[PDB]
Amino acid sequence: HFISRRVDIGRITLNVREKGSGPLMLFFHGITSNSAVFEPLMIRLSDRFTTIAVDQRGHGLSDKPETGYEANDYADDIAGLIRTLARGHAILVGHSLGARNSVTAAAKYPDLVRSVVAIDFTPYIETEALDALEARVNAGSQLFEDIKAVEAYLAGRYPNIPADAIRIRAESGYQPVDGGLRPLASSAAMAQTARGLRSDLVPAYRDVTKPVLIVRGESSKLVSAAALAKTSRLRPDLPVVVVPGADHYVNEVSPEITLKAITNFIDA
Amino acid sequence: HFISRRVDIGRITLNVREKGSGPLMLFFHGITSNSAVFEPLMIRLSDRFTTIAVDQRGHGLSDKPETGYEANDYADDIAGLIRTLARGHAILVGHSLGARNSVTAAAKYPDLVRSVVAIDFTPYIETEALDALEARVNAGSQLFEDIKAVEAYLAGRYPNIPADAIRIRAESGYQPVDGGLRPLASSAAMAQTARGLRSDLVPAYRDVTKPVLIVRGESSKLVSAAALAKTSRLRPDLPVVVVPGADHYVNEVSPEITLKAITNFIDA
Ligand SMILES: [Cl-]
Ligand SMILES: [Cl-]
Repeated sequence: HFISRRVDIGRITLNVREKGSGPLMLFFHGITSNSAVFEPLMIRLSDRFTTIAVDQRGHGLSDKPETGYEANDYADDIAGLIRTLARGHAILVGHSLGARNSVTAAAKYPDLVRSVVAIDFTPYIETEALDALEARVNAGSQLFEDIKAVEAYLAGRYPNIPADAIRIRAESGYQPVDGGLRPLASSAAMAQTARGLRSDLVPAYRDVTKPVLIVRGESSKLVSAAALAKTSRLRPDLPVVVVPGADHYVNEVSPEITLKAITNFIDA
Repeated sequence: HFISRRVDIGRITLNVREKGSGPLMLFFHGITSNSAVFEPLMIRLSDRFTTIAVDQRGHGLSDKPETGYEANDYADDIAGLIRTLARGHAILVGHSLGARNSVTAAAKYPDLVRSVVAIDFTPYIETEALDALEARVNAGSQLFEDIKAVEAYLAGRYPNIPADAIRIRAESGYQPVDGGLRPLASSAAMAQTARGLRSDLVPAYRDVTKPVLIVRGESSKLVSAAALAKTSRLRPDLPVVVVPGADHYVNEVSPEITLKAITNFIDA
């Protein structure tokens, strides 16, 4: 149902998945992931919005520059893409890396973005949590024998993610290479992106003038309850949603509640 | 520049304050209060919304029937007001009694209401808290020498409410009588309304299908943090806003954060 195409936005070329019609709504995945993880959620909003998932730089079928993996880099990519699509301001739905990127974009390009749904990535994340993300970020950079081996690997790295979601990641983020399957994501891009995630995100949340819904997973190991509390104290006006039973991977682990939270937000 | 008028909705006649143009946005006050407390907030949304604050049954300059002060009665009034106004579904922004009435209405009349901003009134409010409220409301029915005495009394009863807001309550809630001033609100209505606020509100929050923004004051004595925590597990999808340095009287104590929270919600 979704058509894939690489879009030249000038500064770089990105791969995207499109479907539906109506106001623009862009989806941005987390580190090492890719645009496909959002198809289940998009089909649900396609009749009312033009849903487009974006493989961000260094990931999926998008360009993989030698460098430039900081917040600003990803943020400028978003502005470029919104301008290139020229379909009006966009609602940004981002998960982790995507969430950090969307809020940075919204704060720097007020006019290009209508609102943001920041799923599991706020300022104040503790060093230990980022140490963990950084240590296993390229644990996937290896040669898998077949798709079965990819799923085994994924199911083990993301124990709470549903088999269906595991299969989607397995089929979309790994391609047949000499001798087996390998990640589409560039290892150098990941390493640089991971340490870029340590930068101060306070200015971005403090200065964003557009609506931002903060979504946290109850048992998320990336965004702690203490981190969300400080964020809310920084911006008490930003609506908050805490998803029960969900860890860092909110949209994949709790698809229904995630959907309802988004529709409650944009339809109000 | 507000225009006040008594609107006959059939089942009863209510007084309302109107200003601005655009999508309909209705405001509902707390028990013993009246529509005037919202003027400062409405002034801020008049430019793009047709803002209308309502003196609910038994309050202000509205009809004060002898009986009928349960949630259903207050909720059916809201339905009639939206039908009589004939201007499309309305956004419901209610405080305490008003919030309780608004969610109730949303659950019962989904097509008449676009969304709801429920300020400080969730289910699970503990008994002792409802007892204290009831005690204060009934003790409010007394004679005051003059407006100065009224202002002193209200200030002592609501220590955190800013003087300008206290004055508004003093100038709008009373009537000249022999001996000085007395509340406009019907005492019988208040007693009955206070009692009705004890009814189970889980049903309404559980079945409401339209967007609802839950707003709590960090130090509210009516809506405890536990009550909010329980409300969020009942409906984890409903966005939440907790206002630091604000008690039960959120919109009057923290007007800026309140306005901002409202716009982040409806403009998403
Ligand atoms: Cl990430
Ligand atoms: Cl009340």
